[PDB]
Amino acid sequence: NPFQFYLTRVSGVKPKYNSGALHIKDILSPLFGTLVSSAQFNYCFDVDWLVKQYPPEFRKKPILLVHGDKREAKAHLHAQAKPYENISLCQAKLDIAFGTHHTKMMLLLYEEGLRVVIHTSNLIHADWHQKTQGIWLSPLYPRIADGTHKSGESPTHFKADLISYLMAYNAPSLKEWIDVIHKHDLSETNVYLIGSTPGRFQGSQKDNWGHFRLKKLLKDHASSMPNAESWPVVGQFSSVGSLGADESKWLCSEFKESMLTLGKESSSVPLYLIYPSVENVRTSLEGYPAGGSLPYSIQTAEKQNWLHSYFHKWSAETSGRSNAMPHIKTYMRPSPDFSKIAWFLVTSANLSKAAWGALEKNGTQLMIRSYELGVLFLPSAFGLDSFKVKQKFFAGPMATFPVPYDLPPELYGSKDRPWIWNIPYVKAPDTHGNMWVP
Ligand SMILES: O=C(O)c1ccc([N+](=O)[O-])cc1C(=O)O
Repeated sequence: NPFQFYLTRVSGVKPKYNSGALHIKDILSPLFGTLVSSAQFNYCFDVDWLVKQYPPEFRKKPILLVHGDKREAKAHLHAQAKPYENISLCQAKLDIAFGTHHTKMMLLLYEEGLRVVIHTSNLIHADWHQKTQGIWLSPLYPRIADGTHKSGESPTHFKADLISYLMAYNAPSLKEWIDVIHKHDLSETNVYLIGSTPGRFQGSQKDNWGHFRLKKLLKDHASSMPNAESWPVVGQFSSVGSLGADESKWLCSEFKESMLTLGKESSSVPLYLIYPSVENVRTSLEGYPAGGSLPYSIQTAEKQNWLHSYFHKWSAETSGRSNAMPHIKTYMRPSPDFSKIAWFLVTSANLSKAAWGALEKNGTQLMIRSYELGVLFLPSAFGLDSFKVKQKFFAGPMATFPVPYDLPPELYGSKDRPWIWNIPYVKAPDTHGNMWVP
């Protein structure tokens, strides 16, 4: 396969559904490279657990933790890391209210080169145990010879775009990593970077981030087909923000509009949203505790009951993962019969204005609260018009894309409800025999 898109290992599925999955120990293994230094971008960290995931021989190599925590949370993280002398920390600035450092990324510097990992898991045991999570693995990027002058740039501009993302932090520890990236050849990269950084962007910067970045890429590097109006949009996520009092406020006016873009020319496109039902969570491998990682508060939900008619159940027979709750986030554009897709995105971004950006100032400014990162698979970047959808995620012509959940998505039944994490469920017990009492 040319895509290098993986799922994390799930404890409790049959071995056939973990063959070709990756655990964090696999990613950090010496087989992937001889580790010199690493940066771990994330939201939540268990530092004791994280160090144990590195190979023993690599556990004293420098690690930088890039986080967004403030005040007591920030103190707690420093306390976790203090026992480890080789760990430095970078507090990503969050100057807009209610922003989060949500990006999940590893920069792995080897003796042999550099690798970039953009994924969806927090660095805690439970996120890698029984959840559906996504991983993109860069190629091993070789160093550019000292004295040689070449861009090391890819047809997708990934090297410049990654550096731009890191420059947005304005952080001394990340300039080090920028200089490391400058020294390596990333020309083999066949994915496009889609990042979110906090700020208010107008003019030339509008297209740099969030859903305008996606729109810009789809305009420039995808083609519109006949009956494009019949190609649905699919969004799949583990958290929902406040989207407004009806669909015209954000969901179908700027989010959907960015996502239905194809080609340079100038809606009844179906929109499927996939988000675990209460029954999905109750009968999951983890039981109700899985809902601790599906943050949708009752306060927000009751303001937007209109949204839930878009919701479809989590189902992933194709990867044996129907009972492994999703913490991966994906967005894609399938054909009307779901046999092809025009593109696929894996990202940290949930269904949230904070993550994707919201237009301000009479449509001239895109305001983003958070750090997010994902990678976009476009057929043009692989010499293709479209991707065939892989029949079974773990089965076997290598140019079909491994969609990790079932298509078509199944609408909620009349008695289903979206998982809402801060109300009780005491009607029926979960797979461990427990109720949920927030
Ligand atoms: O696990 C995370 O990284 C995470 C952190 C915060 C929020 N949030 O803001 O509600 C959502 C998530 C999520 O990805 O589900």
